[PDB]
Amino acid sequence: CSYTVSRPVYSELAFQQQRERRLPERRTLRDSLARSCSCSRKRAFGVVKTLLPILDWLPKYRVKEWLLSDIISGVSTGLVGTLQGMAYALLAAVPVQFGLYSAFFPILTYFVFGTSRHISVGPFPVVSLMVGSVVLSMAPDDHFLVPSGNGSALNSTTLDTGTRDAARVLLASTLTLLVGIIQLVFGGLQIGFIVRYLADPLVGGFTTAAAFQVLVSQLKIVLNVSTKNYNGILSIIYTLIEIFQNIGDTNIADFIAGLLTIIVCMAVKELNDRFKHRIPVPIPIEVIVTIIATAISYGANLEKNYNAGIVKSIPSGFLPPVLPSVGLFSDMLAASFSIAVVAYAIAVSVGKVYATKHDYVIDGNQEFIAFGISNVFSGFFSCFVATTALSRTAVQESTGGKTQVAGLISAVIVMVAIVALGRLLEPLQKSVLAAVVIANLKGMFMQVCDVPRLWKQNKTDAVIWVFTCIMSIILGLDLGLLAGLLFALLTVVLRVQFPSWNGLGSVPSTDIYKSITHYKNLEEPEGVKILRFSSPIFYGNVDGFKKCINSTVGFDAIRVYNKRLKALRRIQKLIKKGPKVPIHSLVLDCGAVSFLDVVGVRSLRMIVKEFQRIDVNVYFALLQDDVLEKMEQCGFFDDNIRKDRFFLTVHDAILHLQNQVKSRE
Amino acid sequence: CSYTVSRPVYSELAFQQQRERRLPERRTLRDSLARSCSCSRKRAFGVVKTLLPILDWLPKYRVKEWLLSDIISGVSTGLVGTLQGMAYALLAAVPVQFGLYSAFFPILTYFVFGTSRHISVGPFPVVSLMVGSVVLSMAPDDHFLVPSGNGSALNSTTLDTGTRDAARVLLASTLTLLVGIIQLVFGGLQIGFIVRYLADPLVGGFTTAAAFQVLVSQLKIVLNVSTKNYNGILSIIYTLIEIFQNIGDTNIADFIAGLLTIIVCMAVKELNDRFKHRIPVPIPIEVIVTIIATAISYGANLEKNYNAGIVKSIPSGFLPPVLPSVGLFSDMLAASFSIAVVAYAIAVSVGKVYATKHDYVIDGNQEFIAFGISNVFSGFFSCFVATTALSRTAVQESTGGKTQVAGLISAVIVMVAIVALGRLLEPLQKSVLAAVVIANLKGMFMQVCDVPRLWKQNKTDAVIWVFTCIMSIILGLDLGLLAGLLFALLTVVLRVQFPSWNGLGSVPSTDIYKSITHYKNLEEPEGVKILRFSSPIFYGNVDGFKKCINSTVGFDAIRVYNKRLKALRRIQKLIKKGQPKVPIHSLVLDCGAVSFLDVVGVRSLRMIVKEFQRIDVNVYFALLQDDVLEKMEQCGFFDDNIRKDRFFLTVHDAILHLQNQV
Repeated sequence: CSYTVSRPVYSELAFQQQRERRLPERRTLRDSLARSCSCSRKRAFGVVKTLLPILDWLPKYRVKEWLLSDIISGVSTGLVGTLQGMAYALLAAVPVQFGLYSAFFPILTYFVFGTSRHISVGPFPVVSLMVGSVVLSMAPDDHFLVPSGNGSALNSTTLDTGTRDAARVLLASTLTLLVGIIQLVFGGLQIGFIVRYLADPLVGGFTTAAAFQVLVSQLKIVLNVSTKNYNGILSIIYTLIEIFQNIGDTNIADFIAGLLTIIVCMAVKELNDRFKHRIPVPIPIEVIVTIIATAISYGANLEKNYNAGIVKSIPSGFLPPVLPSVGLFSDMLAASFSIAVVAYAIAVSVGKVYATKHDYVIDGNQEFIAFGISNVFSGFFSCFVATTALSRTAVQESTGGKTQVAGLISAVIVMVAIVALGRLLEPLQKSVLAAVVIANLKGMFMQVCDVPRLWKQNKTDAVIWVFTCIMSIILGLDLGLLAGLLFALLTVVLRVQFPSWNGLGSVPSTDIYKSITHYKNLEEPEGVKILRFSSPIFYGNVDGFKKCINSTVGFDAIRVYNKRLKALRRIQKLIKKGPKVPIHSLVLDCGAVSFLDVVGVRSLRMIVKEFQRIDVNVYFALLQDDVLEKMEQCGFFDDNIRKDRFFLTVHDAILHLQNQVKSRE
Repeated sequence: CSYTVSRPVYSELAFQQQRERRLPERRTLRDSLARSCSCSRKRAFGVVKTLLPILDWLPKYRVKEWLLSDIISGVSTGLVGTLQGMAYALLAAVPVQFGLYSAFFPILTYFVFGTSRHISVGPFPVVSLMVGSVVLSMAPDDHFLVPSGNGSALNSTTLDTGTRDAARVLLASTLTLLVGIIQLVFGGLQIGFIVRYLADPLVGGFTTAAAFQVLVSQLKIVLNVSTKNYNGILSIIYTLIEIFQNIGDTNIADFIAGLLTIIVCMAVKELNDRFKHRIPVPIPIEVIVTIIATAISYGANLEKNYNAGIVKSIPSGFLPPVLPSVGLFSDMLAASFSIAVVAYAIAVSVGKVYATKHDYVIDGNQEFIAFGISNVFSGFFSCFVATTALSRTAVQESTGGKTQVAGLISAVIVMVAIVALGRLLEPLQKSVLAAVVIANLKGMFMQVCDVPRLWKQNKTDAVIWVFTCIMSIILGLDLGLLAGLLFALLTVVLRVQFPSWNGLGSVPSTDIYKSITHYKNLEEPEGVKILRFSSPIFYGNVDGFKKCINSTVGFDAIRVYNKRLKALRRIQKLIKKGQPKVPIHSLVLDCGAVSFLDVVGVRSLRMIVKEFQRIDVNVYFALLQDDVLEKMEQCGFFDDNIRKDRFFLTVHDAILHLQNQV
């Protein structure tokens, strides 16, 4: 239809006179905290069901086919998880048994406190890399070597194989306990807005840099070289240079086997991902490649005849729980916070993906509490921080998963592979386990293809991705996240400090105002210059507003007044002996403002007063109600600056100006 | 007065089909790189005029209240400048001989280059310890340590003199020159937007603990409490408790001397403010309490008969310029960057605290090159850094003062005090001049009265003011402004992340849409609701924008879809076996106050439209003027079905569209 209205010009005061405002509710802090404290059984049952979601999906089971679905998904997920754990155990500088330990206890702890259905809690390459890095920084290799072995010239300060692994495991357990404590603190205090700052490009660049560092570390492990655990600034570049300079001390057989298994696994994964319509169940290439590697490595003495690198350090048993060594929290609090926040970000991402894929809800604070409790329980049993891997979660989702019971069954596989099974994997080469990690890096390596897409989009979003990826390589990986979040906040501040001001004008015989820099056939009021200023004025962008006003009016309220004062004294001396031509009004269309930052309202009142001396009226067009209520308390409506200066709509100001010009020449 | 705005409802595609756009100018730098100043002499004369801020106020001052006012004010800050030069020089582990030069030469080059009044360039308390820190690190205390002097048992390892202090001044001279050239090279690329981040409560909360820092630094000299040097964290607390712990060895004669002078100097100060209409010219009590103190000290010998503490070490005569060591600039370069940044912060912070009481707003780019060449001019003469003390700028502004010429005449007082008035201020008790800074310090101590004022105006800046005040006490003045600057920017990103979202509603028989939580007797369209976020949808408020919708519509778009298919699968199996939705039709997001969008926002906003589309509830939008509209279509917001027809120019056009549709 059509749009036509008829109403008087209610600028600021003609609207608030016949409009009874809504009185705010009484605070009553005592009764507020008293009423908020729930005591009925309904709220108690609700918070119990929320805190322990296990009692929710259990009574409504569909055992009939869910039993078989969960048992097959559980055996598949258990195989995949024990393989990923025995692969990532090298990234934590701990023996291979602790990876399987951390692949068993966190699942049992999440089964009774989790709220998702497809999230496979377990090891993660990025988290394991960060744990290994902080362990090497806190416990280097050259800090445990013992002189023994009757050396030739000096004391035989060989490796400390033995008690060194116990110290590393205790350090990892303390780190996991601190991470769990930090996560529980973030969850219980309802502080969950801190993880909102991890933007999608930021986390993408961080995952890309972490995958690059994981590739570097796995190539170091495959080549079987001896580095000096370079950590700190340019650690990845320095260790890559050291690898390139230490090529001579490699293993040709291990390198050939690693390249072969890498090619095979990549080809099989690509074939399964591309031709999915012909094979419904993904072929567990990891399982078969591990089986064939253990079979080939057992036939011949690859440890003696080829000098390969195997584990051969599997005790095949459990251990009583050990209390963590408290006292190292002050020097690892930042690392624990970084690990916790990156793990929570990755977990929330995976959960949202697999939830919008299956159309169910996942709570954030509940997942935070669940991961915190899981890490706390793992810290008491010599385990590292657990997360959800994209590759491990994809297998459980492809095999068919409904509830966390498949995860409970997934622990049974690791369970039987810890107590009795496991010693058969003795001659397995470490390069084989170090290869599947590289093969799983294809997902995060293809994330670089977004920069050509993001560059065509908003350019500031692409700068954050490149900055996060590059900075997380120079000053390590842990400090790179802190340098990325601050950079993202600074980029946000830059977008609100430099707004997009225009020359808003009116279309002929209309009421809507559009910009003049993007249109040609627009009419402007005679003398009146309209200006719109988004990105509300604060202490940092007030000079920007001054410059924008000076540019849109053509002159300066200071220089014109100084010239007027200089010409005024010339008149008083001549009688004793014997610029602002086109500008008529200035309508500020501050309709996109949210806050005011009274430090800036001072300069706004200063501008209004300065333009009054040069007889140039400066009005307002579309100020919000809350903004005006805030400016009223900030001391802006004095005896001269009344409410008639403000307006409700942009057209009302122009209409009032036209009426005043017609009625007063 | 009524007005006829009869016009059919216009959407985006219905408004761009009859109008025309404008070709945006790319403005490539391959041919437009010489458009700033090629041959026009007007632009050349402009940059020279701004480069020399001497042709602006000097040919413009009025001599009515200029001659007598600035002279009596110059000697006031000139006397204080002499004490700071004689005090801060000892703390820098260098001989106390060049303190007077740092207040004479840098003022001359700043008198012509630099437009910032009420500032006395010279040494600063917290910057003198930083110089003494880097000197003792890269230079041992004993250079040669000649073991001679026929000691008790072994050779008397006497500390070498003459050559030791000469190298210390040479090292300090190279440091000031290295900071100067670094201070000047920053002005090349014109980084002057950093001063815009220093808010009035930021500099107000900063120049209130520094007034407390300069209070405790002047309290240990007025009480003669030998305390150790402390810097970094808890510097003010450790020095405060040391005075109270070492209060025993306090000069009783010097205590009653300073206590009697601090009262009489502040009493006459407020008396001049009360009788300012009677006596036109303010009485310079600073020069009065100075000459009477030398009389009671020289006529009674307060040093050798009362042990009160005097200067008694005033040098005489200038020194020729000495060339620095270029081969040592590489070592000080790693440490001068930290000192150069904190110097410029304190230098401009004392200019903004006085910019609120007088309309003298300055620019950071001009002050960066002004103080830059001043420290360069400070070089080659073995001077100190060209900072500005907080005590000298207070005694000049509170006790009169019109322009920067008060610093020029102050150097003249220092000029005659070194060549002809050296023996004059010899018995100065170092108390009447170390406590006179406390009298003029009330101008900054009374600045804490804005806490109840700012709290009633806006809660955010009130927290910023008290935060920077308490943080500068613990983390010191060095990291205090740095931590407060990040906290000030944090309040900007928080206010833009959690806006004041409210549901809007029209007024009867009109098209004005205002908030319903602040007004009454409003009405809402049956089945159509209005939501105004009034904030940009960036990566931080992505879920906050979702929580704003589900809390306003009553339901949650996520839980109504899974329960819909749950009931759908429930009734489906019953057919083979045998047999809370709000009536709101659509919602119009009044997201007109958005200023920018990101890739996370355009993706999340697309998911919201697709989410409500599956629930048979449409979602419409509001005015996206120039940027937030073109950015969405560039990020791939319209793929197959979502079109620009769902948008609207005005909020009322959205209501009229849903009205005639049903």
